[PDB]
Amino acid sequence: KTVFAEHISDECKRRFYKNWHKSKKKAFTKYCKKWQDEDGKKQLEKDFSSMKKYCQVIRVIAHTQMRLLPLRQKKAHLMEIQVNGGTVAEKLDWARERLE
Amino acid sequence: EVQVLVLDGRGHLLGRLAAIVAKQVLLGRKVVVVRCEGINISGNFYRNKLKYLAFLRKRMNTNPSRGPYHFRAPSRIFWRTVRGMLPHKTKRGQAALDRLKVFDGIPPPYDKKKRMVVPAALKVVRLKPTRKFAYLGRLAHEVGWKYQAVTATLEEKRKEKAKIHYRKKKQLMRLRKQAEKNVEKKIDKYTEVLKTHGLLV
Amino acid sequence: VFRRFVEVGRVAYVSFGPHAGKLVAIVDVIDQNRALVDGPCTQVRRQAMPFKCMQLTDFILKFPHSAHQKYVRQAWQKADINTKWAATRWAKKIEARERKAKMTDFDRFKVMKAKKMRNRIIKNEVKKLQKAALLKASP
Amino acid sequence: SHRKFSAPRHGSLGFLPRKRSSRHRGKVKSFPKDDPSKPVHLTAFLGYKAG
Amino acid sequence: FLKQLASGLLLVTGPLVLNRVPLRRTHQKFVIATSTKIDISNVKIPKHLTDAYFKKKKLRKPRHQEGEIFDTEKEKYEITEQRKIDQKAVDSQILPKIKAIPQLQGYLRSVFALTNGIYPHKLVF
Amino acid sequence: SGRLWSKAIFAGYKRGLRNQREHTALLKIEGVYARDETEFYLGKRCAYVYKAKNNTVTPGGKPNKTRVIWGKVTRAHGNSGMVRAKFRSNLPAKAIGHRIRVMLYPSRI
RNA sequence: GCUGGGAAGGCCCGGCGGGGAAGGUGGCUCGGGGG
RNA sequence: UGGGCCACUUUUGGUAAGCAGAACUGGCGCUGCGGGAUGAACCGAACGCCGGGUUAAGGCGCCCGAUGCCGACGCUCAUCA
RNA sequence: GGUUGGCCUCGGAUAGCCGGUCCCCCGCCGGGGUCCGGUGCGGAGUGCCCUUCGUCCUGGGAAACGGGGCGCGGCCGGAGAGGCGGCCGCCCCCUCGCCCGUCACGCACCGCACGUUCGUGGGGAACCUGGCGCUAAACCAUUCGUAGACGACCUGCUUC
Ligand SMILES: [Mg+2]
Ligand SMILES: [Mg+2]
Ligand SMILES: [Mg+2]
Ligand SMILES: [Mg+2]
Ligand SMILES: [Mg+2]
Ligand SMILES: [Mg+2]
Ligand SMILES: [Mg+2]
Ligand SMILES: [Mg+2]
Ligand SMILES: [Mg+2]
Ligand SMILES: [Mg+2]
Repeated sequence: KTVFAEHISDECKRRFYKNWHKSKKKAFTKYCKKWQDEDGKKQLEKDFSSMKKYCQVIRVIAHTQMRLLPLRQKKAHLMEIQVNGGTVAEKLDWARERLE
Repeated sequence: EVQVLVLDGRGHLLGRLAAIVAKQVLLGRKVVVVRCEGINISGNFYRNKLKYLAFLRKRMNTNPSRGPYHFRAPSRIFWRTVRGMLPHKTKRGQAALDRLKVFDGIPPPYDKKKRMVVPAALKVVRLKPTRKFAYLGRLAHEVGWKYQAVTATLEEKRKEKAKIHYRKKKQLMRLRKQAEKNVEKKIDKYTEVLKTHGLLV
Repeated sequence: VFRRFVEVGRVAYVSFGPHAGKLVAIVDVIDQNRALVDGPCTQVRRQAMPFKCMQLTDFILKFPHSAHQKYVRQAWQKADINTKWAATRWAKKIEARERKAKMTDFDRFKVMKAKKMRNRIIKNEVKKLQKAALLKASP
Repeated sequence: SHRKFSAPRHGSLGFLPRKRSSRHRGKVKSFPKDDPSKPVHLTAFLGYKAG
Repeated sequence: FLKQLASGLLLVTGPLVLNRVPLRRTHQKFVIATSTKIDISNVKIPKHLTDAYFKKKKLRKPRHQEGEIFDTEKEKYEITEQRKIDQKAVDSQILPKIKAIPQLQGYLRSVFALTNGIYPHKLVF
Repeated sequence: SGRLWSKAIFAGYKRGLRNQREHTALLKIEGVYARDETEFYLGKRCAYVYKAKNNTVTPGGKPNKTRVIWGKVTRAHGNSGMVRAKFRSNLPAKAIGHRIRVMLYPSRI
């Protein structure tokens, strides 16, 4: 299971597009509402609980910040970084508090 | 027949079970073999490992990527043994090979079903007790299989769930025997018919 | 661990071969594969018989080895193995199998009806027992 | 017949498909083995070669 | 089963009130003889129940040559009141003997089928 | 209301190793695994029933897509309960591993 | 039908017996056991 | 047509040869078919176009027809069987 | 185009097994130790379950704390490929369906095949009919040069 945060940056959202210029930037705009409606919040809690109960290794999706670089590129780089050192519940709590 | 024949691979000899399975799938039957890591091979472990290492040595000298593919999972090893007994280069043989599914451990589709056994392929009846044998799971693990540990943990988890199910089934059967001795005046009339015709000694 | 042995006097049930379904008594042993065998009251004249077609029962007669059929028959009739055998669970399982095999179409129909009624009554009582045992309110 | 003098082969067959990489980012392919006794930590990062 | 007719066809009547089989002919090659029987001795089959009695009736195109006006009428075979009389006559003395032995009427009401476990070569009929 | 035919599998043609006599077929009848058990089925009618694309006339019914090739059991084959069958037209090779029905029609019991 | 006009075998506790023993019954002796 | 070759056995030269040379019969050449996985010669058997039955030599775990016999007696463990 | 009831599961041993029960420990259920049965497996896959002609009069038994809901709503379990299963609450129905009987009826189509199921099967378009919803990208062209024979690849293009 993959759970994304609310308020994903535009530089990260550019990674999801081949042509951000012609894009209408709709990425995650329907997913982000589930962090605020009640049913979506319940579903997110169930996703986290099932990850605790069934997952052995968790990773965080993290992206670089392009606007701080002197490069031409504005599209961020995304990667999964493994969370080591603890129980699955501990590393999920750590990742949850590190979201955004 | 018309149903899927699910066989439990534990305690079965590789080639014997493969011959039976190959004939079944050539007769249009759908066969599923589970727990391929429990399959046995006659002869001691070092000898069978040497056979597999000699198989590993056979690769195309010009391009090993084109050469023979040595599959390391026990399920794939057994599948290849069955393919050796099928005419897999014809359409009929390929359909027969498609009617076969092999698994390491018992996945959730078939872990809730009853598993058959092939006595003509069982080690207990086919092999003298003084003879040595190798475990397909150990042989696969030592020739390159990577999931012996996780399959073992999942299998023990499955066995715990199965033990709980069996305890419930025994409770139900005890309750059925108690019910049978409870409603007996209203049952002995049909019990007599069954006893007369040889059901229900 | 073993409870049944091949010995002089041991009664064996013949499972296959020309004399399948009968009882015999072991009179002597030859060459680890065969026995001298004599059922004088079960219509098996004395002859060699492989141990592979024998299934040892729990009855043991008392006579010396290679004694004549007269003495084997006297030992069989005294403490009559025919009635004792017919009383065992083994023999009536065999009998049930035989009379189930000779079941006719009409008998199959009647068995189906009787089994239908019997199973419905038994499962109703099972449901009653489960419901009664579900009334648990205890610390 | 055998080659007259011995010489080691050129290049390594361990990097054998000398093709353009299918990715630009560079993937980890093996994270450090996880032991739960240690504190919770991240195992990787992304940087840019300045010079 | 009642009797064999002059052409070798069997005359049967699983009584019409039990399984909707009238006085009918059948071929012994295409029947299975079961081991259950009833003593139908002393019942009187009417003498006129013959092959000529049971032979089919038809009449088409005597005066009709080109088929454009449909002859598809009379295709509804009608049960003759004579056949009803004979059916009642035979059943009125067959049924009392069927009710004599327990649950034979239900056996005659049911049909034969092959269950996925049972095999006709092993069945005793 | 019920099956009324034994299930058989079209195993293949009567053959040597490298020759094939397509005019006769071998059938594996369910539950028949000895040669002494095949006596019941000798002479019994057997049918290979299949479906096609065009409609064909059905005796005692309206046309449907079901077609049939009729045949009969001729003798026993081997020791393991296989039987031989002669069909009116040689069975197509696509039927190997598929269902034949043995209908009990010319019964001798 | 033939055979060694089959060989064995069953029953008549086969009866008057004679003899041979052992893969040794009872008994006796010795050594380990259950009230 | 007048290049022959092969096999059992006899046999000469040669260390030997899928070598060279003889005798006898059969074969291949000129010949398909069943079996020997494969194969000019080995084993069976020789051939008009078919149906049924049965065999030969050879086989009957699966490829692949046939042992899916409750086959009989033994021998044998090989980290190159 | 197939197919022509289902089986919803202990682990295993094999010079051994299976089941049941009373005392001790594990927070009321299992694990031991007794004890009692079974073992050519009968708590048996050579097994078990379901069992289909349909109705109408009409009795006796079983039940009556019962059955059927593509009716709703909720809860619980299942992650190895969970693609599945179970439990509650309200409501709407017949007191019927299961066994033995009474009672007659249905096209009884005049001997005949592909009948009988899965099945409301899978896939593809198209028409009508209601409710609830959505309003996007990819590629080219341009640009970049972390790339490059050409393709391909990395990039940018009205916002603070
Ligand atoms: Mg020469
Ligand atoms: Mg020439
Ligand atoms: Mg010639
Ligand atoms: Mg020739
Ligand atoms: Mg050949
Ligand atoms: Mg060879
Ligand atoms: Mg021929
Ligand atoms: Mg061969
Ligand atoms: Mg075969
Ligand atoms: Mg050697």
